[PDB]
Amino acid sequence: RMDCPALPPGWKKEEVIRKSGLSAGKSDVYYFSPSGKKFRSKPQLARYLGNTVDLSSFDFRTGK
Amino acid sequence: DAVEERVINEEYKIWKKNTPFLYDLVMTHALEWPSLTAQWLPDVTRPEGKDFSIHRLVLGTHTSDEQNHLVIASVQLPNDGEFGGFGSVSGKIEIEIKINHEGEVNRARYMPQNPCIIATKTPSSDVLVFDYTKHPSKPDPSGECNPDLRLRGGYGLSWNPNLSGHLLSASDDHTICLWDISAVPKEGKVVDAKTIFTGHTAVVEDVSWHLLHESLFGSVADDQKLMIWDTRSNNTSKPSHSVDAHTAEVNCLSFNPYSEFILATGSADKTVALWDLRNLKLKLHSFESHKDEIFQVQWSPHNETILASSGTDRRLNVWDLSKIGEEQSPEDAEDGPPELLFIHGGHTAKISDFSWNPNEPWVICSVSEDNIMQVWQMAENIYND
Amino acid sequence: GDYVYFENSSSNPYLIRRIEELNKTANGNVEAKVVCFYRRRDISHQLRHRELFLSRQLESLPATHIRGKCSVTLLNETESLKSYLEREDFFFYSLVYDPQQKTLADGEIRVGNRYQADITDLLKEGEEDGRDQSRLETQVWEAHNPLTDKQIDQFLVVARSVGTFARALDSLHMSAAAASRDITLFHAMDTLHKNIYDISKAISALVPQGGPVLCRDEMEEWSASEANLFEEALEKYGKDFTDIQQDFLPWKSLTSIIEYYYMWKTTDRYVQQKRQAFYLHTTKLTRIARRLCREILRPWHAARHPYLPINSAAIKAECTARLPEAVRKPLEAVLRYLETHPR
Repeated sequence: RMDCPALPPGWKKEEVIRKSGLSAGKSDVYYFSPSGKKFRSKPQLARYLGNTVDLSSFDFRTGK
Repeated sequence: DAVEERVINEEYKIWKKNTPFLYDLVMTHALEWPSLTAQWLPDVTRPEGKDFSIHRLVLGTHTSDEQNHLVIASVQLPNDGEFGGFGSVSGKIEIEIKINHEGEVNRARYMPQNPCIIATKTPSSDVLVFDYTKHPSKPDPSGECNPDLRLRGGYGLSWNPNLSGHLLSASDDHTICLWDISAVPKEGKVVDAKTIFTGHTAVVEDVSWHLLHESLFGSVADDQKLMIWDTRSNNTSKPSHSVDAHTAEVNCLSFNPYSEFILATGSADKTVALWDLRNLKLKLHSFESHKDEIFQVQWSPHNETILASSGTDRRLNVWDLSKIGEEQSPEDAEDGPPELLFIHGGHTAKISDFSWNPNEPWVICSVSEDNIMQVWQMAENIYND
Repeated sequence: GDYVYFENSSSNPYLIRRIEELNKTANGNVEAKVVCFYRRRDISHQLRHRELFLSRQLESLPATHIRGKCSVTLLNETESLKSYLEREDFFFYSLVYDPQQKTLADGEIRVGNRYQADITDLLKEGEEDGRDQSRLETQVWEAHNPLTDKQIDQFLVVARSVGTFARALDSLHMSAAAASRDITLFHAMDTLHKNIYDISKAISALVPQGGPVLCRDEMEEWSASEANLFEEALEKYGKDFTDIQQDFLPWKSLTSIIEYYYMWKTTDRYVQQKRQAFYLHTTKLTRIARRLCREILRPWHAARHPYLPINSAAIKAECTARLPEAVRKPLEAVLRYLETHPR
């Protein structure tokens, strides 16, 4: 769980490698709120944050 | 605004002085926030050696700023020579439970089979179901809404009285949803719809289950239609019947509790239409007198021949249909038609919702957008000569 | 191939179309096959007023629909039109629009003290810039050397050989390639410059005390197990190199992990590609006061007149002065009355 400096304080990003199946070796990216709530996509994260951040130019995968 | 409010304010004072002659009971109580919903819970607890009885309501806020609440409030009605009879409320109307609600509550109704479980419509298409026995009485200053079941998918809401668990509703996509929570999964708080009935073209406003008939239900929408439905019918698109009900947006409907065939519908053309399910082509009666749009209509639990209706014009008209076409005086024509029994001028704003008391005859609770609720009983001599 | 103005049935501006085929039927009726020009709104600003898009929408309509002929020019021809020859009839196209899919060929500059730079004035012929060049740069290779390409080349071979012989003193081809990498070469070009391009002096530098020197880049320098760690951290955290360190190689400096990364990407074994409250109860005196004074009160009248003030004095006077002293009809009957006396 890495701090994501471009999100507000306490937000973290984690990348997880798939271990088996059709997409073995590909990864999934997750974000965690300061309380530890887990988010799995850009629109889910944007819905949660609302107007407190502008995510138009935010690259969900890299966190930049 | 300044002129019209002064005229309304003066008329409220004129009304207030008349209340001993027009009413047997009036209980005014200002809420913190206005409520778009109201319903008497069926149970009554009559305490030992008192001159009153505790009845309970289902209210709810609609503020779009602060944290909203699903409210259960308890009122204490009395047990049936100086003139008048005032005595400022003081601890008669009090809040028992507050439950933190996600967004505003447009309507909220109790399940007939289990009065502890309350469904609640939100401005979104889905419905939230709560159980006030589970949640604490006093909520914390949080506002972390904890609904027991979210039911995913106008202020349409109706539990089926015969079949436990079936809930109807309106939706923003011009359709009528149908859920079932009879055997919900343990690992599964969220629930999806059993059926989606298309039918209407414009937005569906109100829906209502039939009381004696398990399967069939009615609906009402902005496209001037009264569509009677049937759950057993395979085609969920064409309804069982369809009527050009009014000349404007129809806002509500309600079936008579003493007759399976009779129902009423209220509409934006300032009229409440009376119908019969044996012949829906013929409109039986159209109640005229309301100044503006009718948004709610309810039959009395005790008496088959009277019903009330509220709307956007500050008054709540009570109609006694046992005296339709009665020979009244020529001066009484300017008052209104004979079928209009009583006019309730207590509110100074749009009456959002009201509800008849099921246990105590002739008692109504009505709520308006000036954040006052009023429990009241019209005077004994008006409803029987 | 001509362009025409069709009826707009809503009252709005004419619909524009290109005539693909003009057809007359047997009864002498004339119909036209026409490719639609879409308006920018209808294509559901850089778009000019008279933009029209050539669609793949084809329709057929009678010739009576044609109200006028027009020109839909190329973009270049529209822009070339003179002010006088500007007309209602002239339109243009530069885009083909698929109507079915929606497909289409394939910010301000500020002025002020807080935007522009203060312009640095030209120095007087007597004034001096006052800039210490050693604080700004330090030279690493002079381009005009007493040495020739051959000698530098030769030295580079030597610098490579030492390196291989160095790593032989604690795989032959491997060590040679290792010693042939750029780091060793760069170090060889500095060794020259530091020693003032004296070959003989520079070679001493390479073998300080009879012992050779080793230059190893992060690629070669990392342990087998560090390399291993890296391939686990990458395959697990992708290219997130701060977390790759924090959790996998925390003893290494971020910038060494970067340098390693790029070098590793060329790896052989690496194959990623394929108001007023109140209460009311009403006393039992005022209850029967209404019944006794029914004629004065008029409850039937008063019920539908809440904002008329009732004579509260009169009934109270008459009730005290005159102190010493209903079936509803069923719903079956009223429904029968309503049909009997209908609308």
